[PDB]
Amino acid sequence: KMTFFPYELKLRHVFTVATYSRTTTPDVQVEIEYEGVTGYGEASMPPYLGETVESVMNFLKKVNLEQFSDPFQLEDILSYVDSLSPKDTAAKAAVDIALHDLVGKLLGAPWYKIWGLNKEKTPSTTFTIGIDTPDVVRAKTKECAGLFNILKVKLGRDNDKEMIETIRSVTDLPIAVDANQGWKDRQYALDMIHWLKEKGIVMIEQPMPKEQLDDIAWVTQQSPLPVFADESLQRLGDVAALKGAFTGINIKLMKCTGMREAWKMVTLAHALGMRVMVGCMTETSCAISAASQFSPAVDFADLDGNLLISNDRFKGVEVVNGKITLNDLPGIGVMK
Amino acid sequence: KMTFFPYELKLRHVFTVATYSRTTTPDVQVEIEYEGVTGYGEASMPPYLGETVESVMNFLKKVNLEQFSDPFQLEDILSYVDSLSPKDTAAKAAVDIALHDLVGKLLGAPWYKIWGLNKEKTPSTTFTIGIDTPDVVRAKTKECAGLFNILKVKLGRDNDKEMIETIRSVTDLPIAVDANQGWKDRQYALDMIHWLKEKGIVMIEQPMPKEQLDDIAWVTQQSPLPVFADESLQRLGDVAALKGAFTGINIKLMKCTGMREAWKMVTLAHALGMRVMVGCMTETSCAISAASQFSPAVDFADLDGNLLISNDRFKGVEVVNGKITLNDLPGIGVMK
Ligand SMILES: [Mg+2]
Ligand SMILES: [Mg+2]
Repeated sequence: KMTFFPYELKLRHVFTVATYSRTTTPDVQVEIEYEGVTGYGEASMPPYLGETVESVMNFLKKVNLEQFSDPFQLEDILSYVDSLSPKDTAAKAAVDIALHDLVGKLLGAPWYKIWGLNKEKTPSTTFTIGIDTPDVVRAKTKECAGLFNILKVKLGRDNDKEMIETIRSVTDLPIAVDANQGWKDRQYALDMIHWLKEKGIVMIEQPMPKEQLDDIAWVTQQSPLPVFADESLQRLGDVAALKGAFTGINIKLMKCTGMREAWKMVTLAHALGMRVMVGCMTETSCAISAASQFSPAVDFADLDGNLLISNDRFKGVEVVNGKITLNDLPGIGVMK
Repeated sequence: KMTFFPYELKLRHVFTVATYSRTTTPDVQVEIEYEGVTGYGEASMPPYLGETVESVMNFLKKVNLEQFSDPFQLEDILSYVDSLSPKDTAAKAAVDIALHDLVGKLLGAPWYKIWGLNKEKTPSTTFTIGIDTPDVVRAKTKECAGLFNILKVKLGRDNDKEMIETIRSVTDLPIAVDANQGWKDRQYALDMIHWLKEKGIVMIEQPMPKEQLDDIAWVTQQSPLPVFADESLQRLGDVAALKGAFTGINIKLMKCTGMREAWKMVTLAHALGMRVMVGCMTETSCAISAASQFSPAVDFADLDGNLLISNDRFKGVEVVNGKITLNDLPGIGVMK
């Protein structure tokens, strides 16, 4: 039995993505009950990604899980779920996450264990230093520069260099940058990458628009830093085409339809010699913990979504010594 | 605690591969015990594949699993096992199979369930009609045709057409052919595929030598039947290079190091738009059942290895209505 309801996330501070800022995030919480056991799922919908409370609720209303007598047949169930519409990946991810939580609970094990991973190999998660006045930047950098091992900075703006210089003036932590399709000029992108490398940046994400794949490959082939694809891909079927253009791929549950496809993407990327990183949207600990289950296999992780909201409903993965830390709870590892 | 010992397989009848006939098959049985639970593994060594009792025993003697306190860390354990030598894939597969059996038993579930597959989607397994005099061929065909839904014929000989005609004169069952790199001329191979198609053959396996991948792609691109690669690949790292040249790939545990890599190969092939089939060597029900755990994901299956030996040590997957049939036993699904 699947039930679901809207649960708007309240952000602690203004959150900015490219040219979009917000203080809330539409979200739908999902639950799947089977023989007294309940699996928790979630759909998070950053406005610019094209899904809404209406689209997600409408999609979930099309899903009939009652006709399935065995929660363990995830291949069949999720194939059916995917067939209900061409996209709606966040809505589909919510069903996938709840099903994995349910199945893990039925098996009495966390997915990192079912997948055969070593939880001690979880990565450090980045935490973002937001754009603001040089004084506010140095302040916030200092405030969190003590809990994390790596910092994230979103570039592609107008004061990128000043921002990096400001941050680097009060901390020596490595920095991961996400240009989010911000650099349209190929030479600028490469020149900036070399400058960032000199400033201690250790990874760059989506330097240019996804439409300029040839330019991206040109940059990556000469880049001293690993270049990860984000906006350039969404699902499993988008991975292969990026080989040779990117060093690795970024996987997000809300973009790929959940844990099952996410794990297939990790397998595919690796089998193809590409690296993998995992990201997130502003989410409750439900989706964050779910994604964390395969973090022992990634090179980089931006899994701080729940720290950005003031109304988390679950206690799941925690950040210890700046490291994503999985508990021993079965399923996706959360307690309501 | 891992223990192992030689267990030569006794074949029910002379078994031939190309021009090589034999009546026995070197094999090593493996057992991994953990807190009172035992996982069963197996390595099968057809002589022409490069491994021997000596090589397998010597490899296994190098494996130290006692240093690992958690059998669930398959990623780490099998990475370590693979690092011990360049090849020895059958010896490595034995460790992998025993570990999966153990983990499945500890979880209380069979791997087809852990992987999220529907056991009702298991395929029909082929059974081979051996090359012999027309009288023997007709007799042997009539004797087994009633138990199987599809028959296998090993072509690439000097009497291929007569063989197919002889068999087709007593049965209307679909036939899967394995040319075993027997056809050196792409034109001859293509014409043969067209001829076989009219004769009710539904699939072609390794039509030409692996050294002639260019000619193979030429034939496959204009073939009316799916063409599967066998000798053209061994492990996960060999799959991608076959895209566009083959319709699908054939996976065998003794060639790919076991279940974990096999499952990754299924993911990779499918993600790349390729089909998958699974095969086997003459083996006990241990290795046959292990491979059967992912059979619900394959298009074709040649999983009759245990039926060819007279000294099977386990009761596992069975053939019912010509279909591979998985039981509900945990791990790889066998009873000693
Ligand atoms: Mg990004
Ligand atoms: Mg073959």
